[PDB]
Amino acid sequence: LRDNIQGITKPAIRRLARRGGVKRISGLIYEETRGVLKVFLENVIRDAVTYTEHAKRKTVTAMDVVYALKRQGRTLYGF
Amino acid sequence: GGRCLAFHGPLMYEHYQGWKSSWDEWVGYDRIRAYNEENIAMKKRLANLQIPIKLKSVLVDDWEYVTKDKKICRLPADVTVEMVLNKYEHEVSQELESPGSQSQLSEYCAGLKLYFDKCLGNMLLYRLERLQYDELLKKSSKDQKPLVPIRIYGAIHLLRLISVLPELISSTTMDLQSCQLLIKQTEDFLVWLLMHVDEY
Amino acid sequence: RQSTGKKPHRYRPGTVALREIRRYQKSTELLIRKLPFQRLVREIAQDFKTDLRFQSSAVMALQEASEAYLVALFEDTNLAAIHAKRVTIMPKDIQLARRIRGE
DNA sequence: GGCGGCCGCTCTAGAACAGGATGTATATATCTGACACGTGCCTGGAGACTAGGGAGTAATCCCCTTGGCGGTTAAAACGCGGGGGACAGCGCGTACGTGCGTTTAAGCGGTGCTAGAGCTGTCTACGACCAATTGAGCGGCCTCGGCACCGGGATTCTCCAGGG
DNA sequence: TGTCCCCCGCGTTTTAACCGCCAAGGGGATTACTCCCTAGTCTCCAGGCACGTGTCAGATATATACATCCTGTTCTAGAGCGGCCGCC
Repeated sequence: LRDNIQGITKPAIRRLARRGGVKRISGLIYEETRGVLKVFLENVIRDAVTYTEHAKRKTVTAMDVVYALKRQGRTLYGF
Repeated sequence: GGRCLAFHGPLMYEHYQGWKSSWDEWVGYDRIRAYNEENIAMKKRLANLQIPIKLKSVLVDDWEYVTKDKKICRLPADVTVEMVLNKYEHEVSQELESPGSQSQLSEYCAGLKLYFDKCLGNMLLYRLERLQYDELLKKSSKDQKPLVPIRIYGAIHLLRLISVLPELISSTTMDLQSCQLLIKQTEDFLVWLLMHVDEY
Repeated sequence: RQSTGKKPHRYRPGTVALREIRRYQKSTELLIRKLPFQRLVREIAQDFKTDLRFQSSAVMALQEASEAYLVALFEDTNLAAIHAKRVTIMPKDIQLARRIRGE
């Protein structure tokens, strides 16, 4: 698996900014948003990996993702 | 192929480009490009050659002779160009022309007939010869028939006709090898008439 | 290895952007596609530990959490853009928002 | 003899550079006030023991995510037209930087007094735990209806063109 | 105030997304046998805490001294002006 950071497409980031009420979207916001999302995923998925390794499980459940989001003050409901 | 090929105003065709799909039309009419109608009328007015010396004595003899006699005195002349034109396909085409298609002789003979059909009134018309043609058209208008000059005109003026075609040949935009072929079959014509001195 | 190698509509910018803002702000469905985000998640996870799997619901929760976080970040970025007398966002506004947030 | 072109001369200003100014960086002198060593305890962890219970491990099982396809229409992406806005630039100004006069309370040190938090008993209900029990929460099945989907139609707000 | 180049609206053609469908096989979930070390005491003792105190580095103090910033004076480059010279 290589070049998967480009899976988050440019109109996907455009629609995400449209949900946030952004009037105009620059052409350099896409790489920065991809980097921010990569950093956030590299934190949350790593925390979920530690949670799964603690429980002697080989696949990561949604509850561990919920715990990893909750421990950083970003708690998620519905899972 | 290419980048600009449209029967209507071009829009980098390689269908109305830059428009929705509900505007197509493929009916058949006349087509004109006009460079997108002069670029939509400058954007709505900014938002609002001679014959060889072989038998050249004939026109010298006949230049003085047509001043008072005009080489003909009988209006229903017995000499017609039809038989002498028909004999070209049986005498010289079967002998001198290289084996193949005789189009270069027959098509030219038909074109000469078509030219002689309407060459009257504009050229080859001496003053009393013009009066004779006027009286021929007067006597031919009593039965509302077209004037057909194949039976009332001799072949003596054909030599003068092939003498006076080359300077009006170059009067129009024309390639030089066509004139070369013209003078080549003129040379063939004078070769054929070099020894056939009785009819001319 | 062995190889040698009539007039169009012409909507002005901003109005359709506000139309999309109104359409997606009242909307509910997920903007980011499923499999590209899942493949990015697997590619990120393979750097930490190999032979790892994610369930569908875990990928769903990660996608919704990331979408909400990025929507909040874009809201802060747009607020900084209007705060800077602008309507176009810049990556330096995103960096400033991340610095203020402490992350 | 008049005039354009050329070069020298003086005027003007940007800027490198040196000197004065004032708030800090240091060099002792000495206070000083907690810092860490010593002492005396003494109060909490360690050796050792009793007992047991929740996970390590094995087995099953069934479940659920990954790979892996065509299909198809939603959409990413390339590109043309163009359009409104980020920013360089310039000008207006005012309002906030700098500096002391003057006032004014912050803080150091002192004294009195009680508001009340530990501290020690005391006595007392209260919740974990053990028999004994029991009743609707939940997995699952039957039913059912609210809004996704599909169009049909429509008001309804928005852009383009004409007139003053 | 301008501008221009950066982004947006839309035409068009690829492009991979999602549902449709099928097995798989590691892997979550459950049940049971067993076993070590953790719950809970007994005793004590050696490391941890309260108190006392010599002390050694930090702060106050001040002439001396940095130290860079602000500003005055001069140096040198640039544009403007005027005198001189050659040509028509």
